[PDB]
Amino acid sequence: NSALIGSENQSDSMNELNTNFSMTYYILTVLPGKFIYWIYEILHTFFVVC
Amino acid sequence: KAPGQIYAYDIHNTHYPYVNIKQDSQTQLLASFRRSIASINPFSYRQVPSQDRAAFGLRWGNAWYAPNPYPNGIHFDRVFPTHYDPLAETNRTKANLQLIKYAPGNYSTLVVTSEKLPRPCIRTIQNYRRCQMVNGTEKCNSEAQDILAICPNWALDHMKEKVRFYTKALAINNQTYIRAMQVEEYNQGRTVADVAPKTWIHGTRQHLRPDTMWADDRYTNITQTEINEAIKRVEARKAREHEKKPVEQANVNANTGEQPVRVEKSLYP
Amino acid sequence: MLLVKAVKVLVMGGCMLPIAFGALGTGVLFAGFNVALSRNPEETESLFNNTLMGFALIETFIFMSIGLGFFVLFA
Amino acid sequence: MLLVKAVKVLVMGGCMLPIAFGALGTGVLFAGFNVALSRNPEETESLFNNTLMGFALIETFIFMSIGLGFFVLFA
Amino acid sequence: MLLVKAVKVLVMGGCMLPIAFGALGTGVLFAGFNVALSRNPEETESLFNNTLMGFALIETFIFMSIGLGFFVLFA
Amino acid sequence: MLLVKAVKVLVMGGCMLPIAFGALGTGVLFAGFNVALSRNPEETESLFNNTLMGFALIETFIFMSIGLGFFVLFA
Amino acid sequence: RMRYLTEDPAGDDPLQKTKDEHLVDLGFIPKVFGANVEVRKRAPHDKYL
Amino acid sequence: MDNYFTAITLLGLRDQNLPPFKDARLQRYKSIKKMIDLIETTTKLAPPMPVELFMLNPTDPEWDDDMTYPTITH
Amino acid sequence: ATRWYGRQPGHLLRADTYWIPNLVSQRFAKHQPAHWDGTQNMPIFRLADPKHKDSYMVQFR
Amino acid sequence: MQNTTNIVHVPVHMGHTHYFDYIDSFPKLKEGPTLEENHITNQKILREQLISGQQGLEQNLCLRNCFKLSQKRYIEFCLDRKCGGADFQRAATILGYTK
Amino acid sequence: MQNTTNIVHVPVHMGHTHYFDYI
Amino acid sequence: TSESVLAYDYKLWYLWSGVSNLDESFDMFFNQYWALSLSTSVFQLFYAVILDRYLSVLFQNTPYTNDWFRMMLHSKETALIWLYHPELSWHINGLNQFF
Amino acid sequence: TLRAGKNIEGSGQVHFGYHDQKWGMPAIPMFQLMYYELPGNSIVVNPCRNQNYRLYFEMRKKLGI
Amino acid sequence: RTSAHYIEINAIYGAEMMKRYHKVWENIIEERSKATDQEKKTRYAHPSYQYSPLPVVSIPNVLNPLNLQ
Amino acid sequence: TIFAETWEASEYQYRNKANLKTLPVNHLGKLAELKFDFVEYKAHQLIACHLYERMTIHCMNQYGLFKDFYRPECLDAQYYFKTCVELNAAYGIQKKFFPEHFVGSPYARPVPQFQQLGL
Amino acid sequence: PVKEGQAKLWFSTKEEADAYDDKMISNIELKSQDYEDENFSPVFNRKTQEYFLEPSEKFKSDFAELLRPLRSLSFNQVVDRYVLIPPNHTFYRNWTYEKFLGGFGLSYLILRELPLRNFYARVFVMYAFAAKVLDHLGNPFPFSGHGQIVAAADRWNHWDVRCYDNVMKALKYIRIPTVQNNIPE
Ligand SMILES: CCCCCCCCCCCCCCCCCC(=O)OC[C@H](COP(=O)([O-])OCC(O)COP(=O)([O-])OC[C@@H](COC(=O)CCCCCCCCCCCCCCCCC)OC(=O)CCCCCCCCCCCCCCCCC)OC(=O)CCCCCCCCCCCCCCCCC
Ligand SMILES: CCCCCCCCCCCCCCCCCC(=O)OC[C@H](COP(=O)([O-])OCC(O)COP(=O)([O-])OC[C@@H](COC(=O)CCCCCCCCCCCCCCCCC)OC(=O)CCCCCCCCCCCCCCCCC)OC(=O)CCCCCCCCCCCCCCCCC
Ligand SMILES: CCCCCCCCCCCCCCCCCC(=O)OC[C@H](COP(=O)([O-])OCC(O)COP(=O)([O-])OC[C@@H](COC(=O)CCCCCCCCCCCCCCCCC)OC(=O)CCCCCCCCCCCCCCCCC)OC(=O)CCCCCCCCCCCCCCCCC
Ligand SMILES: CCCCCCCCCCCCCCCCCC(=O)OC[C@H](COP(=O)([O-])OCC(O)COP(=O)([O-])OC[C@@H](COC(=O)CCCCCCCCCCCCCCCCC)OC(=O)CCCCCCCCCCCCCCCCC)OC(=O)CCCCCCCCCCCCCCCCC
Ligand SMILES: CCCCCCCC/C=C/CCCCCCCC(=O)OC[C@H](COP(=O)(O)OCCN)OC(=O)CCCCCCC/C=C/CCCCCCCC
Repeated sequence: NSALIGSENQSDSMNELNTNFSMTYYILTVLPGKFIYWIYEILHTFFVVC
Repeated sequence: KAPGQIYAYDIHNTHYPYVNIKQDSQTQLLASFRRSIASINPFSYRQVPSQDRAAFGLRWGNAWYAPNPYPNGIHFDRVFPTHYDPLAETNRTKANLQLIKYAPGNYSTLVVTSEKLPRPCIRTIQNYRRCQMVNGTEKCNSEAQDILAICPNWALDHMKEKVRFYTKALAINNQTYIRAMQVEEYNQGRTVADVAPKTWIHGTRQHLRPDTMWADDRYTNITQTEINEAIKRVEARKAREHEKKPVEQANVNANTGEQPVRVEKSLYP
Repeated sequence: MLLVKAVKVLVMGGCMLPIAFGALGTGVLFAGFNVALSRNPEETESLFNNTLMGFALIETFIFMSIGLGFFVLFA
Repeated sequence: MLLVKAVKVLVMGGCMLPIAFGALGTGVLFAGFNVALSRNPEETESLFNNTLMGFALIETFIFMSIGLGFFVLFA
Repeated sequence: MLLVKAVKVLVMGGCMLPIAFGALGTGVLFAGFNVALSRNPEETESLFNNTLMGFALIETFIFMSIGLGFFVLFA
Repeated sequence: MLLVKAVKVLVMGGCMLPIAFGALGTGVLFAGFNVALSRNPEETESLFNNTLMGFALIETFIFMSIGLGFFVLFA
Repeated sequence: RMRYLTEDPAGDDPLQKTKDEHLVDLGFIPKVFGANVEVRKRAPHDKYL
Repeated sequence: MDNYFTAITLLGLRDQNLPPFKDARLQRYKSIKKMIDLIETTTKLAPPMPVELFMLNPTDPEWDDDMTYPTITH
Repeated sequence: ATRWYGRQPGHLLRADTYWIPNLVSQRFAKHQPAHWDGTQNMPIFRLADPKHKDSYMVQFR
Repeated sequence: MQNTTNIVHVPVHMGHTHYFDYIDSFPKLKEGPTLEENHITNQKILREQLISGQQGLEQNLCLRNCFKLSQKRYIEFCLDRKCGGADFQRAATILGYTK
Repeated sequence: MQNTTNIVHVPVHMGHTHYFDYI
Repeated sequence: TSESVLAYDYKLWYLWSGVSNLDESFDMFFNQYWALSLSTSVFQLFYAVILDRYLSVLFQNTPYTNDWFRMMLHSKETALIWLYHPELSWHINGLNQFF
Repeated sequence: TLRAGKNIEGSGQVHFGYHDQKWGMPAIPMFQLMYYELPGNSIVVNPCRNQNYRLYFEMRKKLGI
Repeated sequence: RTSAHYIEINAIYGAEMMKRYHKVWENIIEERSKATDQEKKTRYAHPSYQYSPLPVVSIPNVLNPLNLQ
Repeated sequence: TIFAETWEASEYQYRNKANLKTLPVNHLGKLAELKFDFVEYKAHQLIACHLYERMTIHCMNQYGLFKDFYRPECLDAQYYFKTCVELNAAYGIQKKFFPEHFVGSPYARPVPQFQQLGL
Repeated sequence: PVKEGQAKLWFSTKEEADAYDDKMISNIELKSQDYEDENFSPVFNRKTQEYFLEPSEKFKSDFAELLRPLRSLSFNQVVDRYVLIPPNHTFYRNWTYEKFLGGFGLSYLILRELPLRNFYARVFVMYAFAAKVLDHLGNPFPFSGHGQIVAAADRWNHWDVRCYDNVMKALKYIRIPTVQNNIPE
């Protein structure tokens, strides 16, 4: 819901305390790393299938 | 007329203990440096509350800290059965919309609460009890009818169920009383006079040896020869105890199309 | 159980053998690219392309083992 | 029983040995191609086809090994 | 139980095999780079760059192994 | 407990494997430097520099292995 | 057999059943029984599944 | 699992360790069954004390004012 | 009662070309005679229940 | 069952108007005296109570505060300790709790 | 109350397979 | 209802973690009397019963036993009084049952 | 409503079953003159609360303030 | 809503009365220490109880287990 | 009170109420998060809420209560222990006075006597 | 031979005890570390002393340090010190958060003037600064959600709304729905 505009899914973790034990500056450290692995999975897939 | 301080302030003696739970060198070094300049640092935030100023909680790096919620297997699936096991991972991963929704109350406990009856209904009860201890029960009909008329019906249903619960809890506490005051075969004819002058400490490890071989130095001077001799003596006693053995009982859960009994499970598979 | 797992993880360690040979073959690959470049530098870009192309076929074997490794470790 | 299964999985790890020699044989193959190419680039096409062709036969044995690997592990 | 931990810490040692092969591959690469340089020193800067580039690929396997190592050592 | 300790020291011994590979890679690198120098001795200073640099990269693996070795032996 | 022995909780709505307070006012005082804790549910012969 | 600390104390986990075998370990759990019923009963014999001692009666008409908390909107 | 009757599983054919494992496996399967035992509920096929071991791939929505 | 279902025990009359649904009147509703009339009526009670109902008041308040206790044994203790040895039934008649 | 809730009186064993839930 | 809404807002969470000595959520009684029961003493079993009765009080979050209405021995202000008078657990359990 | 103890199947207020629906106010002047949305800021505390301050004025005079 | 007066007045009342209970609690413990085992088991006891002495054991009389006042 | 190391998960689930919580076994994975060395016997890890208690003691011995105990591995053990004994005390009381609430109890859905059927 | 100590057995007769010793002694498996021994175990050598978890001195000292400011006081002083704090509801307690969260705006006023020449370099700086904010704000879109701030728990939390009962039920209680799925009557 943190990525949704005007979310109505209130029971989906919207009204709860959601902390984590990952690296802070999430969109600068963690989320980019998730896209780095995404780019690897698709580049490795293209090389293998092609 | 100074502001009031809580007991925690006298433990740390400061409002600015930079407590960060993230155990990385970058974080703790900055905290130690920030903990020293907190008196002349404009970018200082309190973590110890007071009467005049609120405070923040524990910090996790740049974010905030909260313990991992107590493991809870209740979850709700979205796309496919995830088979969530709260004991399979240390930290609980974030809930994705298309994967899982966790149970409510990340930080919650189980308690018992009670609805508060309406004020006018309470006043009718106070008048009945008061008129009861003064004039007796036989002269409180009008006050009793005022309860049945003014108290809403849901309140009367609560009052009705309370008496049925405490009647249940009364019998449960008295059944426990019976099992507790039951005299076992090993205490027949024994009274407080047969009790030994011992206290709780006399049954601890220092006075009463546990049922383990290495609780103390009792068997530390035992040689292999003494062991082989003991194996011969215990086998001699088994020539008198092995003579009897319980007979095999019939299996109550033989039929698989029948609701089986929850019999005590075997110690080993 | 754990013992069978112990030899599975043991096998998983064996996957580092191609990772080792892949390094030597890599050093050999770039070694030839260097000497070959000196004899005919007019076609540098051509040699350079085939150089990295070979290093890919190396990792083809490498990733394959890692796949086989994680698979048998859990299958 | 438990011993044989532990050996079956063990042999499955041995299949990763050719995967290692295939990497070295690959780097060596393209190492030579660069040299052979710099020697006579006019005939690149012929060298190139023979280059990749040999590589095919190389990983062919590698794939063949994995077959025997899973065979004993399941047969 | 304890035995799986033992084979794990041992596999972690196996990662030193690529570390060994990477050394020999490095010696070979720079060996050819020297001979390749003497053949045509006019392009020393080109060879020098490609030389280090190959070494960078050697450490890739090194990082791949140690990475896989600590993982299997803790996973 | 005592078993893993025996496995720790064992891995610590395997650290001498790159040490062996570094010896061969060293002789190889200087072997090319001697030959490469005879081909074009006018630029001995250049080859000599590139030679020592390679050796530095060889001992890099050495320090890494010994580094990892003591780690698992104490961590 | 498992689905024959697969029931749902809470049964049916009690408020749609005959009340005890109403029978008393009708002339029949109901008797209170205890739960039968000794019976075990079992599936019938296969022909009835 | 109520009366946790009481049960853990009767088993001796504060001063010793349980036997490493299930047979004797499970018998020791069932051994405190009588004592828990006793200690539970002892705790239900406390005599009463005036409720108007550390707590004002909320049903007193004095508190029918339903007064709010005055605040400053800083 | 309506919920209970609804759980008595219905009969679902084994023949399935939509799941590729069965598209291959059922080509080597041997159709053996199912001798009537005197009932009307012989489960000679799979059952239309999401939790059946031969129907878990089927989506019940 | 309908979510907007309510059971009312007193009569109500609904308005038969378009686009609106509400209770327009209550059958047999009598309008009592105005706020200004009840005010004057109460001022007369508070005035006499201010002039003629303040002597001997401290004693009655102690009796009233004693009778607000939970148990009778505490009421008796409150009267004997705070009200100068008053009787239970004798005080209940003063307060008007006796029949 | 969960809609897909069932009370079973005989033991069942559920498979712990990814993407599937069944007996 | 329809009221004024803000584009961006912050929601505070006064978490009762029970593991932070910086705030008033730290249960000093539980940790002190628990650590006290760990050491060998003649009252080692008595302290265990006191703790089990303290947990039965937290279990009763009624209008007469809760921190919200600032009831004695239930709110954050009165957490230190448990260290001096842990005997009052029975007085409360009866009080909550009376009301 | 969920926190209050009522589980919710489905979502929204377009009740499929036997319930009254309340569609949004038609955005046309006819309905905009007859209806208007409930302003929460108009729900207030009864001013009778301010009559409790009478106790404060009396206690101050009793204490000689 | 519950009266804000009650919440704040009762919070003070309860604490002010605990200070007076602490003093009474001390005099009771003191007076009970000088009491015989016979008295502390028969006084406030049920009428149907027949007293039977227990073996004398050493049990300290500690007011506050924690070293508090 | 539970007089064993194991309990049937269904016996602590509600039959006529939504199940929003379980009473899980001790999380043994949290024991491997302690970086320091400690001695723990397997004969103490299954009993309810005790493993979290021993871990808290180990963490309060290695570290203290100030600026060193405030690390995630040690605070979660203290929170799990404080939370485990609170839930188990509530479930235990609910098991004592409200046994009809749980699955497996014959009073959750009483089976009638044969005299109530009219046959 | 059997060694005696302060910890004694629980048997009245000496035969039952001797039977217990022979019973335990018959189960001993000696594991020696010296070669040429009939019971020799290089690995899997069992210890002969049992470990017992006990609260150390560092454990008992820190717990006693939490009570240091109380040992110097009497119960009456403790209550008047930490319990009966004179009521004063005139403070702007929430200034602590206004200063903290208001700093993002003040910091932005300073950071938006960075002399970094390249525009796309300042894009990285603001992206980094936004990552610092979104750790608290959470959702970057407007009218979508609320930020998340963990605050300290004190006696003054919700002090001006303690009188309202529905606010307590909404914050504290998560009621369990029943088969008769309705809000409590
Ligand atoms: C007479 C003199 C009088 C004046 C004297 C003045 C003296 C001033 C003294 C100042 C004292 C210290 C100041 C303290 C206040 C800090 C305030 C602050 O915002 O910091 C927050 C920041 C984040 O920490 P936090 O928010 O408190 O959270 C706690 C943990 O981080 C939480 O743990 P976590 O794991 O969850 O966090 C994740 C972690 C993630 O891990 C990281 O830390 C990320 C960093 C990884 C990269 C590291 C390499 C960086 C080096 C690159 C340049 C190298 C050049 C040379 C290389 C040669 C190689 C041989 O941290 C982050 O997320 C960092 C994100 C924010 C930083 C990234 C964006 C940086 C912008 C860069 C733009 C540069 C353009 C030029 C602008 C310069 C001026 C504005 O803390 C710091 O980073 C402290 C900085 C310490 C300084 C380090 C020195 C850097 C050297 C730079 C070299 C180039 C310049 C050399 C100039 C030489 C001059 C002689
Ligand atoms: C061609 C494209 C076509 C496609 C179009 C898109 C179609 C798809 C739509 C998709 C919808 C997405 C759904 C979003 C979910 C969230 C919705 C939500 O929750 O809203 C709740 C919120 C609830 O408010 P409400 O129910 O409408 O009204 C009752 C509230 O209680 C009232 O709130 P209050 O109590 O706080 O304040 C009451 C009032 C009290 O104040 C007053 O009455 C005094 C009025 C004075 C106004 C002066 C403003 C300040 C100016 C200062 C400068 C000096 C002024 C000098 C003159 C003053 C003289 C006194 O103050 C105001 O509300 C001021 C309103 C400002 C109006 C100014 C604009 C005039 C109309 C513009 C029309 C053109 C744009 C629409 C698109 C057109 C497309 C063809 O409604 C809003 O959406 C608020 C506006 C936010 C709209 C944005 C929605 C999307 C979110 C992302 C956009 C980010 C904005 C920046 C974008 C980039 C712009 C360049
Ligand atoms: C590209 C390269 C990639 C890298 C590849 C890396 C591959 C790594 C392979 C590693 C995996 C295989 C290793 C398995 C180890 C298991 C044996 C073991 O460690 O000794 C435990 C074993 C048991 O401890 P214990 O002291 O007898 O316990 C006494 C208690 O009273 C006992 O009573 P308790 O009541 O305390 O019960 C304890 C319980 C505890 O149980 C457990 O916790 C785990 C038990 C797992 C047992 C699984 C049994 C499966 C059934 C297998 C049936 C066939 C076994 C014999 C055939 C093996 C060959 C296929 O039961 C046991 O202890 C069962 C153990 C029974 C003995 C097993 C047979 C020993 C292995 C035979 C070969 C040993 C020498 C080979 C020569 C090597 C020279 C290079 O130790 C011995 O029995 C004495 C011999 C110790 C070894 C010789 C030490 C001298 C130095 C040798 C130098 C080489 C060291 C190793 C490095 C090799 C590198 C060259
Ligand atoms: C005579 C010439 C001068 C000679 C003297 C030379 C020596 C100069 C330095 C010494 C004098 C400094 C004066 C102030 C005393 C500060 C002492 C101190 O210990 O501060 C450490 C202070 C606090 O350390 P901290 O605990 O880590 O807090 C920062 C955390 O980020 C906080 O993170 P958080 O999450 O924990 O909290 C969020 C935070 C908000 O935090 C943030 O969001 C900022 C995050 C940074 C951006 C994110 C990217 C960070 C990337 C990481 C790497 C950054 C490296 C930066 C290194 C910079 C080195 C200084 O919000 C708040 O907590 C409260 C903020 C509200 C405070 C309102 C402002 C009060 C200050 C006084 C105002 C009047 C001063 C003049 C006005 C300014 C000039 C027009 O460190 C910093 O200052 C951080 C840099 C902030 C920029 C300040 C630049 C001001 C420079 C002014 C120079 C003087 C005027 C120049 C005039 C030129 C003509 C002469
Ligand atoms: C921001 C507006 C400034 C100009 C406005 C001009 C118009 C003035 C009209 C004012 C009318 C008066 C209305 C009443 C104002 C009420 C203010 C208020 O509520 O907050 C007061 C309250 C007092 O604190 P307490 O002790 O808790 O309260 C005791 C109450 N007796 O003040 C505060 O909250 C403290 C913060 C005040 C604002 C701070 C300004 C922030 C700017 C910071 C930059 C200044 C430089 C900093 C340098 C740091 C060097 C170390």
